[PDB]
Amino acid sequence: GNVDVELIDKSTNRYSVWFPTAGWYLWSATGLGFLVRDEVTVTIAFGSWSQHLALDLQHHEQWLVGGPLFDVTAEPEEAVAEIHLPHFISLQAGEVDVSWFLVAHFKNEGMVLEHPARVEPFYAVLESPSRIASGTRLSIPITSNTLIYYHPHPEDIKFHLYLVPSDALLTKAIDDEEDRFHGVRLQTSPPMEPLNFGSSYIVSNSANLKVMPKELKLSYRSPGEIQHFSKFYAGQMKEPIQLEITEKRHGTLVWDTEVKPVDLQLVAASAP
Amino acid sequence: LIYYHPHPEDIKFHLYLVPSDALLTKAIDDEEDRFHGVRLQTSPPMEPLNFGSSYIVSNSANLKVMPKELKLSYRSPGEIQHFSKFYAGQMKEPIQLEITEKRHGTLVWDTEVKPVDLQLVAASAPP
Amino acid sequence: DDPAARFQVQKHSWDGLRSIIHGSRKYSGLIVNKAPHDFQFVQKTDESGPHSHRLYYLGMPYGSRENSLLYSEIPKKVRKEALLLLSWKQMLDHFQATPVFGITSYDFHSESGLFLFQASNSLFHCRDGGKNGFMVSPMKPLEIKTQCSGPRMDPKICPADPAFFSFINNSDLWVANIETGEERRLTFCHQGLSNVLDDPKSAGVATFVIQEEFDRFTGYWWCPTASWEGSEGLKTLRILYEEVDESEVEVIHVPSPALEERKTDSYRYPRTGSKNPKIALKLAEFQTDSQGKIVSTQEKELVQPFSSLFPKVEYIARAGWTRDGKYAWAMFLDRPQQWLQLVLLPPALFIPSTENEEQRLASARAVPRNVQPYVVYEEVTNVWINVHDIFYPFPQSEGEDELCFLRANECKTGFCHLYKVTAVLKSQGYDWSEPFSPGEDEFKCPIKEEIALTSGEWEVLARHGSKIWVNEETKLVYFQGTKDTPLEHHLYVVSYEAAGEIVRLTTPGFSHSCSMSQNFDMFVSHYSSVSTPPCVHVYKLSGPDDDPLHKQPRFWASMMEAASCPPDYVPPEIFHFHTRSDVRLYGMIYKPHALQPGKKHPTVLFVYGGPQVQLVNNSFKGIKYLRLNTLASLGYAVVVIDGRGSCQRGLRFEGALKNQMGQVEIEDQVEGLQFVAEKYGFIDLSRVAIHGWSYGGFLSLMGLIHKPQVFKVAIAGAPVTVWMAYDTGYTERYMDVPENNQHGYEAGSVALHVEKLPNEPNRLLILHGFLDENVHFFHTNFLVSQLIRAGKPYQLQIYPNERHSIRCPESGEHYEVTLLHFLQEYL
Amino acid sequence: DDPAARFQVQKHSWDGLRSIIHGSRKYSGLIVNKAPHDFQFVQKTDESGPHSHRLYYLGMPYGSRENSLLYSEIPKKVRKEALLLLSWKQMLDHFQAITSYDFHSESGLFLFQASNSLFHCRDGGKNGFMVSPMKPLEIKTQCSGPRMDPKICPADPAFFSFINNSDLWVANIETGEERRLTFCHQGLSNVLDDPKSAGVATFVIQEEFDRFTGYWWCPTASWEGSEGLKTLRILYEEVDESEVEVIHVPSPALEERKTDSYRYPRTGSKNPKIALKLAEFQTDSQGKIVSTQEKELVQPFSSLFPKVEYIARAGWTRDGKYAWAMFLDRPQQWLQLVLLPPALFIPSTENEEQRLASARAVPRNVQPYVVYEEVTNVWINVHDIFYPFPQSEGEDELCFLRANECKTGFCHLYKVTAVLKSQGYDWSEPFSPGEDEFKCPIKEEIALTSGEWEVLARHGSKIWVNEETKLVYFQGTKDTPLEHHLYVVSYEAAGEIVRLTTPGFSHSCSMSQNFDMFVSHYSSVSTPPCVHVYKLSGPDDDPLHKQPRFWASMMEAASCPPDYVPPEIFHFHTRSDVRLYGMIYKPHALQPGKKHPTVLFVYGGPQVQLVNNSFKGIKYLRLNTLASLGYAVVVIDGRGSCQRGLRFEGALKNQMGQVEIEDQVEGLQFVAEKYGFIDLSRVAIHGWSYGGFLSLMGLIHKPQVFKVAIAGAPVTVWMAYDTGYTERYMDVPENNQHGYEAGSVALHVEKLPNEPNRLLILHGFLDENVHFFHTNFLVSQLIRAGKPYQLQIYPNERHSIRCPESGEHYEVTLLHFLQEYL
Repeated sequence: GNVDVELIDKSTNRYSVWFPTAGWYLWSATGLGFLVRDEVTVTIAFGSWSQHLALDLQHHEQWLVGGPLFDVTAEPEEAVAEIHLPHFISLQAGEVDVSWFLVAHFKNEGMVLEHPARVEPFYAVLESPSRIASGTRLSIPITSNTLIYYHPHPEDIKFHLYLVPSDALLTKAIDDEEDRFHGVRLQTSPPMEPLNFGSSYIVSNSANLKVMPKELKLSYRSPGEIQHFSKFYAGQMKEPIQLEITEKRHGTLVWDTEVKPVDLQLVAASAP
Repeated sequence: LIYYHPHPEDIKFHLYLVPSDALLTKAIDDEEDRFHGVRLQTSPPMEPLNFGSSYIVSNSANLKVMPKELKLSYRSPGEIQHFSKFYAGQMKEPIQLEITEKRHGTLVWDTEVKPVDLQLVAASAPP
Repeated sequence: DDPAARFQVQKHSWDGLRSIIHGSRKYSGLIVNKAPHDFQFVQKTDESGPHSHRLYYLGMPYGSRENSLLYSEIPKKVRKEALLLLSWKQMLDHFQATPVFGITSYDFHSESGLFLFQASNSLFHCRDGGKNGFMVSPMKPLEIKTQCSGPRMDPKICPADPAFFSFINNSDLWVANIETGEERRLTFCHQGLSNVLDDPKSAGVATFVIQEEFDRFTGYWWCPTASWEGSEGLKTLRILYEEVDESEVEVIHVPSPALEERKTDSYRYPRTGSKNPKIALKLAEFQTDSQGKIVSTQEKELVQPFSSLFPKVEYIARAGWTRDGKYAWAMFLDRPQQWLQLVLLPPALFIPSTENEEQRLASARAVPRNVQPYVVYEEVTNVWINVHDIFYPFPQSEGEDELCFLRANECKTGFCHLYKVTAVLKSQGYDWSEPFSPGEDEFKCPIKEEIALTSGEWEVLARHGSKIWVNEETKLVYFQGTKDTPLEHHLYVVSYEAAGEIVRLTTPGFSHSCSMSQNFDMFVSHYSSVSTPPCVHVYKLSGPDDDPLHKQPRFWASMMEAASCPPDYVPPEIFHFHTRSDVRLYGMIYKPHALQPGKKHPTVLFVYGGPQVQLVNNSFKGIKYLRLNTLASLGYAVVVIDGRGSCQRGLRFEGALKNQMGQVEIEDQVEGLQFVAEKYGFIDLSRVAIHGWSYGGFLSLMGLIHKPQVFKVAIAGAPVTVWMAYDTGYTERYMDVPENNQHGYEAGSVALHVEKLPNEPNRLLILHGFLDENVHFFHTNFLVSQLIRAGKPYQLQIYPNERHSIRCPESGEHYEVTLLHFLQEYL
Repeated sequence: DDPAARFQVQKHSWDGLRSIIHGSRKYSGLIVNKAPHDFQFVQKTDESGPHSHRLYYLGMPYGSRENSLLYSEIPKKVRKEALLLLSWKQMLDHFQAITSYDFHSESGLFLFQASNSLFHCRDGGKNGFMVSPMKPLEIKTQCSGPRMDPKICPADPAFFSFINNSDLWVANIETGEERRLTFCHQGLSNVLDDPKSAGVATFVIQEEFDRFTGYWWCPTASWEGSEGLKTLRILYEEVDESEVEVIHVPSPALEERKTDSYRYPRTGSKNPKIALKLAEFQTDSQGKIVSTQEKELVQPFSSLFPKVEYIARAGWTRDGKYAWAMFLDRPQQWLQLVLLPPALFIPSTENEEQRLASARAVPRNVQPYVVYEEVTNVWINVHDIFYPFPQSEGEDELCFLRANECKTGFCHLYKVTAVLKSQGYDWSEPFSPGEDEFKCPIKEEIALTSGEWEVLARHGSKIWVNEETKLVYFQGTKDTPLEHHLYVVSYEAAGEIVRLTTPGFSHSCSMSQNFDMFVSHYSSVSTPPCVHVYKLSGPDDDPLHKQPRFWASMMEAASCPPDYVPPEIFHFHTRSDVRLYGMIYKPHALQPGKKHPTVLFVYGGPQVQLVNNSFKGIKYLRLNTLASLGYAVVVIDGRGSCQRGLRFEGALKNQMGQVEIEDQVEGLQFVAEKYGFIDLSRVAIHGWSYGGFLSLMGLIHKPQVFKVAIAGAPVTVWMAYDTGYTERYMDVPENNQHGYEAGSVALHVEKLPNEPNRLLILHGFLDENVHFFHTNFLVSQLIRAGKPYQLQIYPNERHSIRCPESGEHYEVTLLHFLQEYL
């Protein structure tokens, strides 16, 4: 079931985990499946894609980086046999190919890219690692960057401040370490997170999204955009103002280039 | 011509009669923020964050930080440069001098025909 | 006439066209990253660490504006079904090397592991990989202080003694030492009292015409070994340098970059007919104690004057030394540039230099009778000598005569091919005190043998900083060539003992710029195709050591992935065709985007056409000819042709422009147009634009003069309007001498044929950079002058801050929006 | 609006446009015949021949293109009913040439320059008046180089002087002896290494203060009385151009790719270091230079005369007692007249004890007398009008005439009497003069003229002071500012101003030395220029009212072009109620109810009056070509133009570029309301150097009114233009940065139109006045701001397009650009 953590230091965010026996061992707090065969003393640290990538492949238009970055260190020689590793990009037959997937390893050599064997609908398998900084995700399309097509999960907060609810809506791809870093970055004006997911359809990279309130308040910063970046920067936030304690809120994420929208929720003020 | 992710921020500090803002347009390497903040902790503000720069700026970046109305404005072109952990930040220190509710600004390139960031700030919660 | 099948380009506003050019150049800063170059492999020799080598190179890692020295770590083992991409580690810790920018070039000495380079108005050095270990984290580079004032141009470390180095300061050769900080001038010929109009003596510098038409950027060469005079313990250290006097050569004033001051710079510019600068070879020696301090010094000069010992020798193309140090070699060349000959100058041939003519006689007596210069090789041709800097001599430790060398020879068969040549150094015996006139071929050695290592209808890349790599223990020579196809540059290897099969080491379907290890176990190739953008891959020669020729190059690691094309980039199509003389010419075409069958689109014939430039090849054009794709994306067919006169097709091909340049290449461009018109179906012959830069603009004007019925407009950029004003090295090489070839000078000087330009307006746009040092603004001025005098219209555009290539992006953006506007309205 | 009421200009081909321009100038030599000038009357003194005088002038005799010395015979008796037209009697023997000839009346000596060398001849002296042409003698020289700026000695006709290799030389006719007097220039290298010059006018003085000489002969002969030696002085200006910025400008020989260095003083930078100096020598009766001598002031010039920057003018009084000089300050608001008596100049040597020795030797009463001090708030115009009288009775109280515009605002003549009271100075011991040291007090300053009109002093006009009739003849604009008329007044009393020229025309006049006849070169807007000889005739009891009767005619008014309609003069008022004048050329074959496109031609700058009642066909023929193609042509002289008062001209003070264009737009709007053929949607602004600068200001600050702008040779940055012009109006660049930036048009390229084909930049490549840098910096800032432009170069043209081929290209380019894009 659920396995413990030991935080050695919160700054570079390194965890030591005791793994008892063989097992599948899914850990969905960040999304790691550890097919192991013995006692494993494993350490997982925090990596950012800006400092380790070679600075050409962020702005490269056939090198869309996915996933978060992990410095995993474990016991070799079939002790940790497979690493099911969290990507986010979608698994459809058209415009996405399995051979476009690559897994990188950030050695002191540099970046070692190999094809994986199988892709799972949130994960990809890493077969028999030989060790640090290896939890990675890259992709080589032969087609442009604008159509890798994975949809964010939104997260929105209603907060009471000078008796006026400020909302907080962010739309980023599913990276739980990026989610918790945006949470602790927003914790200066602290969040409270209800459980809603806007995973209705597929929306691509460099998509300009309009925020529409169906019943209207003061609408602010309406042309938002879909970007991905490392686990430090300011997001594409939305902070509308409610100014009252009315119960229901109807929000819509709608495209501009094509007439079809992507997302609609109706959210209550049950626990403000 | 690297296209680096910008750092826009609108710090405000409501002083006793003349509220002084602090517009930070800066590149980031994850050490200068805390050092510049503890430099400015003599006048300790809060951070009212705003619309981040979705579009991305380049090298030799001379931009115009144009408010839609008139404000206290010397040094009105802003510049984006890198610096080590000993120099002051290339940033604007305006004083908006009264208690008006809203202020609206934009960031405009020189040879282009397009803006890059359209920011809004409300003075409804002064620290 | 019939507008049903004619594509009309959508007329955009000027701000629209700027918006289009910016949308083109969003990824232009990404598609070129100053891809790494000047590679230097050094082994680790540790047997327990993980890295087999360290690759040193220049690069900008895209995180900074500056070009800097970097390195990668080449491992001992990488696995298949993988792809290793190297991190670019720093040796220089995040400073600025500019007041392209950064460190332009650097010098390296292998044994000490010394990296001496030039950066922002000062000299710098660092060290890595000698008896000192291979570091990991970068340190500060040590700056070399000087008491002398001015910039220190072209520094080189002495190979014989790495503690000492040398540089040019104020057009005089200086020498210094890294650890003690001491320096000393060696040539005292340039006093620097006033302008170059009154101080014309230079030393160790490459002049204008040598620098820009013979591609030599230095005029001094260290001796690689240290002789011992043996007074008590003194270590001699020689340098060959070329003294050059520029007194009797014409001075031209060209505007300085600082336009506000309204000052010019004088330039010793030898135009055709006028006298080239007066050259000579010279020895600057000095000696050293064991502690590493200079003691004595000495200028030396040949026993005869240089002009008399080597009559009708006009240019020193190249020079250097044999690896043992026993001779200083030099490639000489005649003023028509058809009579190249290599000569070896043994250091005892140079007596000291004094004004005392009796001391001069004294050491003229002192020089032995046996020593002389041996002319080993003499390339003579009826077209022109293309100067190939491929020599490499072999050591001759047994039998101290019988020189064995390698030599590129294009004049022999018509194509640049390597040869192994063994000449015999038989001394005739000369009393060097008596002055005399040498005969025509009295220093010419007879040749023992001249085996040809390669042969065929293809040529070996020799110029433009390409080179050969000679592994002497496996007895192989690695060269680059066009053996598979003229459109591609491939790395080949062959044996120089047994000239058998020539083995290609690079993958086909691409064009490759390669660089070997000094230990010949792995190379780099920076390669690209027309479709694939440039990548830089590290390959590894691997196999049984008993057969080193067939060592299979297996891909080891990758430096950069192909920094890709824009989404508005479709690759152009290469084609070929035959002329009426049945000569195969190659060409490219960019098709109009969203092409519909039936419509005849307007066609921009882009052109250079002149020698030493191959426009069509299987290399990536998007990094440099993005504008051609922008034209295509607006709907223009863009055609690019290499007619007769282009390079990389042999001497007989290049020589079709001989003494009539401007007349046959444009005919080939017209024929290429007519070929593309019948083969494809989207060429509107009524709407044809011709366009190009300096030779291309000269041809664009020849197109509008001698073929006005086909070319509707002509965008001539920086044109050569009078060949009488262009300098010696280029113009005389192809167009013999002015006073000999007056018929072809007048026939091919476009500014004298303005009467044949169209009387209709809006057909000719002249572009010119005001500060151009190569094809001076006088050329455009004299053209517009003769247009005024003939009463013919023109449009004109100036770039006041741009010299030859439009370097700064606002000026390039204006150039492109002007090109799009001109085509929209008047094509 | 209405496309049926907008005239469409006929689209001609380029060769068609050439055919039109050629058809305009297929009679060009008949238009610009270079009508005569430099007239010199000489009396016959026989009372028995038919002709009373001989009138000398320049011309071509229609046998060659070269200008040459000629003469006419003015008869003493003329008959009524005779349009008397005289042939041009030709002086020399047809050899290959002469301009700016020098003349000495007593011997009748004609010394001139002709293309390589100096020549001379003599007529009307003690010899007979020639009829057949004789060979003028060549002066053989030992000097290497051209011999510039020659002048005959007034005191002794045998001696003359010239500049050679930027040094003052002096010679003699009979012996052939030449001898150098200045030794500051060696010619060892170029002007960068040899910066000291002597006796020549430097650049900024030559081209903005309109003086082309730097040496002035003494008109009298002095006698030191050694044995019999006759001294002959020359005042000259030494100039040290070391501290002044040097600029390289391309030479005419483009093939050589060489430049010429030019000592070009930018504003803010240093002017040449000036000084006044006496170069003396002596002669025997045989005509041999016994000795020469450089002479210098008792003090340094800069110390005796603080805060002086320019020698505007200089010369000598007629008796020879004082050498006068107009000094001028760097802001150009502090002109002062000064007398330098020759004893103020001690000898010059390196020996500081010989220097003290003659500093002791110089008397105490001798000093420089600052007679007059013009101070103003706007700027001083250099008026070269200074006629001093002989003070042969009562040896003090200098009486002179002086034009003074700064007092009342209009250039008017005055009689001023100063008194030379000696203070007494020990010239060996140095001192610093203060603010008011050498200024003499004035007895009186009667104004001989007054009103809202000016007396012409600049542009080589002058006054003529008849001493026996006690009259002064001057030129003025008293009738109207559009017409130059010859007036006469008495200087002893402010009498009535009598006009001598016919009204309805504008006149360039020149009086006889015997004051009985004048020449007038006159014209109107309609008539071509004529040259008539008038005769003052009447009783001597009232010489003021002596009636000018037409005596003879030299040239009749030439052939009008067959497609020449005269332009219409108009005036109007601004919102500030100042009267501005303007011209208009109407479109040929006008159809009422049609709005034609309008070319606002402009110069607009100071010192130039476009709009006047004078002939425009000689060098505004292109304006007629535009009109004949159908363009309305409007021309306005707004505020800041010449000859309308100092307060009028001074509206551009420190804001030049801003008020003129407002006057031009208002002039357009007036012509639009008054007439009915001005299409405001199709307006072109066009002009040369100031006109192009304004054309660019028009397209920048009023883009909605001006559709296109053909800017020829524009001045784009005022920081780069020279001192004399720019500093006069734009005071100091350190003190006027707001107006330097506001009027530097190249710094306002962001306001130029983003849409193309609205701006055509024309420039002569070799331009000495407004250099190619200005166009280059404009094109630079256009490139940097991303703005389109068209551009045309004239590689062989300096400032004015002189070659007919180049002018034909310029005009066909102008017609094409307007045809297509207006």
